[PDB]
Amino acid sequence: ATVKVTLVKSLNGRLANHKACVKGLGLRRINHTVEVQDTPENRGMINKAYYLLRVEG
Amino acid sequence: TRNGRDSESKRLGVKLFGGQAVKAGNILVRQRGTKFHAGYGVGLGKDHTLFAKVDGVVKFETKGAFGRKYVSIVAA
Amino acid sequence: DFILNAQVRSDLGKGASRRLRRNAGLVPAVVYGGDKEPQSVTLELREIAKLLENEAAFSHVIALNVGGAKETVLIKALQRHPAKGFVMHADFLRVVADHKLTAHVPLHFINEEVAVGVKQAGGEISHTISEVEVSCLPKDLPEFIEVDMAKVELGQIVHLSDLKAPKGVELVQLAHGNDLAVANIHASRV
Amino acid sequence: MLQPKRTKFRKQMTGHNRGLAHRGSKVSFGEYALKATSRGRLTARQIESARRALTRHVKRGGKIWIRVFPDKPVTKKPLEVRMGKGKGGVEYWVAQIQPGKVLYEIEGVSEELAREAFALAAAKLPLATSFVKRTVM
RNA sequence: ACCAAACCGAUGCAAACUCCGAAUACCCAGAAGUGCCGAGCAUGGGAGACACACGGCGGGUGCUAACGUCCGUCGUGAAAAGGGAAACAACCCAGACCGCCAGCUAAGGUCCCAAAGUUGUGGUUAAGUGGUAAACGAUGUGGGAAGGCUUAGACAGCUA
RNA sequence: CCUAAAGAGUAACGGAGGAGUACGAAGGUGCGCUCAGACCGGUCGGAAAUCGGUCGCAGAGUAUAAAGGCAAAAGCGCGC
RNA sequence: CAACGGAUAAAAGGUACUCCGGGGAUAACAGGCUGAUACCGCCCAAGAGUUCAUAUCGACGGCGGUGUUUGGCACCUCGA
RNA sequence: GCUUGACGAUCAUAGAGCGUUGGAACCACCUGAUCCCUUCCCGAACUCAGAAGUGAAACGACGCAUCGCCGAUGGUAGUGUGGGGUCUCCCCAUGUGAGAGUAGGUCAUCGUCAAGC
Ligand SMILES: [Mg+2]
Ligand SMILES: [Mg+2]
Ligand SMILES: [Mg+2]
Ligand SMILES: [Mg+2]
Ligand SMILES: [Mg+2]
Ligand SMILES: [Mg+2]
Ligand SMILES: [Mg+2]
Ligand SMILES: [Mg+2]
Ligand SMILES: [Mg+2]
Ligand SMILES: [Mg+2]
Ligand SMILES: [Mg+2]
Ligand SMILES: [Mg+2]
Ligand SMILES: [Mg+2]
Ligand SMILES: [Mg+2]
Ligand SMILES: [Mg+2]
Ligand SMILES: [Mg+2]
Ligand SMILES: [Mg+2]
Ligand SMILES: [Mg+2]
Ligand SMILES: [Mg+2]
Ligand SMILES: [Mg+2]
Ligand SMILES: [Mg+2]
Ligand SMILES: [Mg+2]
Ligand SMILES: [Mg+2]
Ligand SMILES: [Mg+2]
Ligand SMILES: [Mg+2]
Ligand SMILES: [Mg+2]
Ligand SMILES: [Mg+2]
Ligand SMILES: [Mg+2]
Ligand SMILES: [Mg+2]
Ligand SMILES: [Mg+2]
Ligand SMILES: [Mg+2]
Ligand SMILES: [Mg+2]
Ligand SMILES: [Mg+2]
Ligand SMILES: [Mg+2]
Ligand SMILES: [Mg+2]
Ligand SMILES: [Mg+2]
Ligand SMILES: [Mg+2]
Ligand SMILES: [Mg+2]
Ligand SMILES: [Mg+2]
Ligand SMILES: [Mg+2]
Ligand SMILES: [Mg+2]
Ligand SMILES: [Mg+2]
Ligand SMILES: [Mg+2]
Ligand SMILES: [Mg+2]
Ligand SMILES: [Mg+2]
Ligand SMILES: [Mg+2]
Ligand SMILES: [Mg+2]
Ligand SMILES: [Mg+2]
Ligand SMILES: [Mg+2]
Ligand SMILES: [Mg+2]
Ligand SMILES: [Mg+2]
Ligand SMILES: [Mg+2]
Ligand SMILES: [Mg+2]
Ligand SMILES: [Mg+2]
Ligand SMILES: [Mg+2]
Ligand SMILES: [Mg+2]
Ligand SMILES: [Mg+2]
Ligand SMILES: [Mg+2]
Ligand SMILES: [Mg+2]
Ligand SMILES: [Mg+2]
Ligand SMILES: [Mg+2]
Ligand SMILES: [Mg+2]
Ligand SMILES: [Mg+2]
Ligand SMILES: [Mg+2]
Ligand SMILES: [Mg+2]
Ligand SMILES: [Mg+2]
Ligand SMILES: [Mg+2]
Repeated sequence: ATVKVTLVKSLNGRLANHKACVKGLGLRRINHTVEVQDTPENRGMINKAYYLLRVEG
Repeated sequence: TRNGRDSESKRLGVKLFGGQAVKAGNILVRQRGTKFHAGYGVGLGKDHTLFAKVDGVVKFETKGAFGRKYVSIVAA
Repeated sequence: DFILNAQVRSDLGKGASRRLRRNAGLVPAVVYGGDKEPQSVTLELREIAKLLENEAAFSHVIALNVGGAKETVLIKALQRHPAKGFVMHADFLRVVADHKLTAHVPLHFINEEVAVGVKQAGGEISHTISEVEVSCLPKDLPEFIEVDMAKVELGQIVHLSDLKAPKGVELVQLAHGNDLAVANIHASRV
Repeated sequence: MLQPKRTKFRKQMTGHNRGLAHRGSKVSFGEYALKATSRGRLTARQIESARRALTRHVKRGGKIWIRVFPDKPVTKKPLEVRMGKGKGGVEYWVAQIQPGKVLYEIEGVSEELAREAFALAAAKLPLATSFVKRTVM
């Protein structure tokens, strides 16, 4: 019902779309973690920026 | 070289897409010839411009014989 | 002997099929026909290629053992890598006792050295097509249509209507009002 | 030297040469063929020079097909000429070649005699080639 | 006896061909959350700038030459230090408020220069290949699936 | 028109063509009709004029380049 | 007023006798990148060599090396 | 519930071709050009007045896949994002996914009204 998402790579040089996807979950800096609800709209921003984030589930 | 000429671009094409809200008098499609034909609530200009005579929603249906494409306005 | 072994294929798509050829050395395949739904199978590459150097590979009926079940099919189409030539995909057509099926049957030219147009007038043979499309019940499907060119004068044309088919076999193209030439005799090139 | 009798337009863009040859990759007419394995393009002086070497070896019966037609004009800008000031004049014609395309075919000869004949033609062409027979499918 | 419109079947090519036809991009509507407490728009005060560079992708031009030239779209430099690529604006990692003789990692690495495995298991190479290259040539060597002859005597030698 | 990357826009002393007009009817409206081409027969024309018949569906036409259109024909004729 | 957002109603040339303000934003020399061209190798072998492709040459085609000629570009230098 | 006629929905899975078939009513052909109207000539077409004939043609219905038209499954090409290579081109992970061809399908399916059966 709730997922743990952690940013593990830099946001420098990413596409403006992907910067907006990580910023839409609440992540700000590297090794930051946030507990977001498991909604289809949030799940779709994780998958758009999968290569930057670690999902603990 | 005996080639360097061209003409300014006319900005033709679909202006309002399907499902959009129209007001009367709005311009829908700019054309050369009739690539889209006028359906219900749609009039044709003297340069084959499709505009709106009523208010509603763009439809964009193909129907009838000859397999034409029609732009119409339906109730929102 | 015309036997093939295949296992049921569950993972489909481009990524899964490219893995079968690269890692496992297998080949994707289809089993449609009859009155049944199509079934996806996979089979070894070194076994399908071993069956394909028989002359009557596509003109003979095969007993495809899928898992533990068995059934009677015929090679309908075959995909090959354009450059390397190995087989990439094959689809089988099921065989039903009461149902017409079409096939590609090779042509055997016989007693060419006995041809009149060669010894007497010094002509040359030129096969134009080495296969035909037939349509017959599976009980009387021929391995090869034998074309005889012993009594062929120089400059003579051999059409589809000039050859003989076994009992209950149709030439398809002839039935559609188009009897295209099979072979000819012509003067030497220079 | 093959070239179209007439063309709609005099010149062409350089373009690109991608993909494989899923069309024109079978032995359609003859019984043995010379296939292409690498990509490139043949310049209609190589196609002629490889045809002369092939028919001269057999020189007794047989029939030979050419399956490639050079129909793409290419240009060259003359020497000691700056950049610009138009597009250069047409110099020669080429055929785009993709891996798997069949180049020449032959029949009416022995299976072995075909191999020495295609090896003489393959040495005049700027790409890797392969020898294939005809299959039912 | 050469040539043959036209038709039939097979068979290729097209930026200025199309019976077809995506992925993306784009326009609209409705929804949860995040936004540094804002993002959007409007009206006013003050500007600077209108010589761009390279790298990836899609192209024209050139020779699918140039650290060449001209467009579209991203990233970096310009205006960006730190670590790596020996040195090396534009490549990879990562964005410096200040101090610490504290710890964990990224790219890249762990024999000595020079911080860290002369770490463990199974193979390959003999070329200092690694540590610059093409058509083509060769009993270099490892692995694999099949063939042709063969105790009616096979292959090399040797005698007629 | 292409380049131009399936919304618009997009450069080069890049690849190809046109314009600097015409029409008082070649405009409006009501009514009516379908082309090019092939073949067969027919007085001189004869491969090709005018005529009759069959097939055809747009391969014709559009004042003028090319692109996009054209059966309620936007094509052709007549009255006002 | 076509130089087509049209400086005026009204307008061509020389300078090796020349002068000033600037530019390596832009040429000539030399350097750099490239290597079409040039030079040097190699592959296939129709043929010449009385017969014999490779003693010696080698058509039609193909693959490279070097920076060496004619070029292409305009990166350094016009407070030499 | 069936036949005929008129108007529509939908634009080939609905079309073309072949064969059979209907006239009691409807329809068409049909008779005639006095009258209304007509032909760049002509009752061919348009129009009018009709009732001897015929379903010949046209039209409707019912049959056949021969041509046409639809058309899977599977595979292939291409492709957004991230990463590689021997980098004029391709490969890997993930998402997406044709065109052509094959098995096969199709001789349509509906609504309102008026006359009959
Ligand atoms: Mg920035
Ligand atoms: Mg980056
Ligand atoms: Mg131009
Ligand atoms: Mg032009
Ligand atoms: Mg433009
Ligand atoms: Mg109007
Ligand atoms: Mg993939
Ligand atoms: Mg180009
Ligand atoms: Mg193609
Ligand atoms: Mg195109
Ligand atoms: Mg065109
Ligand atoms: Mg704040
Ligand atoms: Mg302001
Ligand atoms: Mg300026
Ligand atoms: Mg500028
Ligand atoms: Mg720029
Ligand atoms: Mg510039
Ligand atoms: Mg630049
Ligand atoms: Mg380019
Ligand atoms: Mg580019
Ligand atoms: Mg190019
Ligand atoms: Mg530059
Ligand atoms: Mg470049
Ligand atoms: Mg760029
Ligand atoms: Mg600056
Ligand atoms: Mg830096
Ligand atoms: Mg540094
Ligand atoms: Mg270095
Ligand atoms: Mg350093
Ligand atoms: Mg550590
Ligand atoms: Mg590491
Ligand atoms: Mg140490
Ligand atoms: Mg060790
Ligand atoms: Mg070394
Ligand atoms: Mg070395
Ligand atoms: Mg676009
Ligand atoms: Mg556009
Ligand atoms: Mg611009
Ligand atoms: Mg002009
Ligand atoms: Mg007109
Ligand atoms: Mg006539
Ligand atoms: Mg009409
Ligand atoms: Mg001026
Ligand atoms: Mg101006
Ligand atoms: Mg202007
Ligand atoms: Mg003066
Ligand atoms: Mg001077
Ligand atoms: Mg002077
Ligand atoms: Mg001065
Ligand atoms: Mg000065
Ligand atoms: Mg400079
Ligand atoms: Mg300038
Ligand atoms: Mg000097
Ligand atoms: Mg210089
Ligand atoms: Mg210097
Ligand atoms: Mg000689
Ligand atoms: Mg070099
Ligand atoms: Mg030098
Ligand atoms: Mg030089
Ligand atoms: Mg420059
Ligand atoms: Mg100077
Ligand atoms: Mg100085
Ligand atoms: Mg000095
Ligand atoms: Mg009448
Ligand atoms: Mg599919
Ligand atoms: Mg798909
Ligand atoms: Mg399909």
